[PDB]
Amino acid sequence: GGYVLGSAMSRPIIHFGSDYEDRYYRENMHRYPNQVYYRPMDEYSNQNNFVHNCVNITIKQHTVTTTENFTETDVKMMERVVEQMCITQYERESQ
Amino acid sequence: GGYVLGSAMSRPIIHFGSDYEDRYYRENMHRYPNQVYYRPMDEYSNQNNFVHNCVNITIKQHTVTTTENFTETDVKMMERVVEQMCITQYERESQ
Ligand SMILES: [Cl-]
Repeated sequence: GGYVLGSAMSRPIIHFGSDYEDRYYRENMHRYPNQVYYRPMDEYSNQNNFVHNCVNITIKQHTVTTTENFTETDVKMMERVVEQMCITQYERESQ
Repeated sequence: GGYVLGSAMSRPIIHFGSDYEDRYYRENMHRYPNQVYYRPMDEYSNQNNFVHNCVNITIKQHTVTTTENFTETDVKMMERVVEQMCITQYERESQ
């Protein structure tokens, strides 16, 4: 439960097999978050535990905070960029 | 940090390649703990995180609490039985 908001970060490029989605992500990635919520304490915790929690709390926060925006495509792309940033954030933490 | 002492449990049989250790464990397993410390909250946490923590806290507790007993052999056997019981304890928790 002891989580913080991490610093803004470069959005990673996510790849898709479908040409449409692959290009859609590139053209729309500015619409997604560029920071994530995690637990500093998820330290030396294993990566999967940290990322599991970071993804859950981060997506939850964006649901609430977002008081015609997103479609099914955007939701899943947002989830993937959030996961990658959580992994990056865990590397930041490791030592 | 929110950990509990779990209920006593049947000691699992641990196996060794060395005939001496394999039999030593069987003849001396009564000398080791038969319960472990864990975090109920390490729930739906992944198994490795739960067991990582359970093993660490459990062995730490036995160090303190133990105010000519154990040798190098006993220490490592104790660690292995503790790990197995932590895994059992995590299965108890899973749902
Ligand atoms: Cl893992």
